[PDB]
Amino acid sequence: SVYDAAAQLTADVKKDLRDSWKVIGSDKKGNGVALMTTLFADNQETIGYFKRLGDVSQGMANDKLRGHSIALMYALQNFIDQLDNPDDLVCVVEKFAVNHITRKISAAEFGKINGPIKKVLASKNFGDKYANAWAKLVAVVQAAL
Amino acid sequence: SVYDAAAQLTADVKKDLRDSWKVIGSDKKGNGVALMTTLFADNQETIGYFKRLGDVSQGMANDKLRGHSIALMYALQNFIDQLDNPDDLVCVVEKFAVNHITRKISAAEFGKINGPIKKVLASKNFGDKYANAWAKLVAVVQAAL
Ligand code: HEM
Ligand code: HEM
Repeated sequence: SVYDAAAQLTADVKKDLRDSWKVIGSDKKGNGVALMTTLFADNQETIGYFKRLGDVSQGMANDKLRGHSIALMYALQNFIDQLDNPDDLVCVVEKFAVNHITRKISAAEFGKINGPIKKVLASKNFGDKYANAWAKLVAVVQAAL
Repeated sequence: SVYDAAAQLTADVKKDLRDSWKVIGSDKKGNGVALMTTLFADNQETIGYFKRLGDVSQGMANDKLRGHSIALMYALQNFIDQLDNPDDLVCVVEKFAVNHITRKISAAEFGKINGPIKKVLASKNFGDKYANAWAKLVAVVQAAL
């Protein structure tokens, strides 16, 4: 199932992913927090999964939120680095899904991160073309949930 | 405390961590697996914590082990990248510790990784100087467990 989803990651998709990541991944703390705060602003219900982070309204200033946001970006860094070898991408994605499955995060719920990604990309001037590429990567993870 | 341990990362310690990581971090899949296989060989008692990975002796051929090993290297990548800002290093370390605390991994248990790191470092021509530098980094995580 995950292998099949990985099949949608074509040469053009992987190229747009790497190109956009070169910019987005250059400021992990800044963009990581931007992603999380956008998620919470657009889909307030998702906050229920993050009680441990405390007062998420503090954004960057919240050490726990900042710490989680940075770690999140290194997962994406991992995914991007494994794009040229489906076997490694798959094992890394499945490894990654384990904890989210335990937290009872469904594929539909996980898909809520697409809006935030689209907006973060746009803030850096990466249009719909890139947004669609990232939706495909997220789709690989969704297949593992 | 983790704050006091983080202050032990002096200028030269940070430099030796970077110089050595530049090499070790070049092959995350290869060195990550070697790191885990060495841990399981020198400390068989830790294998119990990794029941989910299945047959750990298969090494590289074990998809779950390969996935975990890669993820492990990106956590180290994360730590290395945060060396410039103590505040960020701390929040990333505490975030990382959460899951290990949940699995009941004590500071003494975590410290067993020092052996494997020293051996991998040595296999790449990095001696005691570097192994001790990494022990310092590991000690930051230990202070958070
Ligand atoms: C591309 C998007 C995402 C990435 C790359 C990502 C990455 C991560 C990473 C690396 C961790 C830390 C390791 C772990 O405990 O598994 C984590 C933890 C977590 N993730 Fe995800 N995640 C994403 C989206 C989501 C979404 C959409 C939700 C919620 C609806 C979610 C909920 C959680 C929770 C609850 C934790 C634990 C937070 C804490 O208490 O520190 N994740 N995620
Ligand atoms: C250089 C030291 C280490 C690093 C950087 C590291 C890194 C990681 C990472 C990134 C994960 C995946 C995210 C998560 O679930 O928290 C993890 C999982 C885990 N770690 Fe650590 N770890 C280290 C040492 C250890 C040691 C020494 C033990 C136990 C003796 C341990 C036990 C575990 C276990 C049981 C898991 C879950 C494995 C699975 O079910 O896939 N870790 N670790």
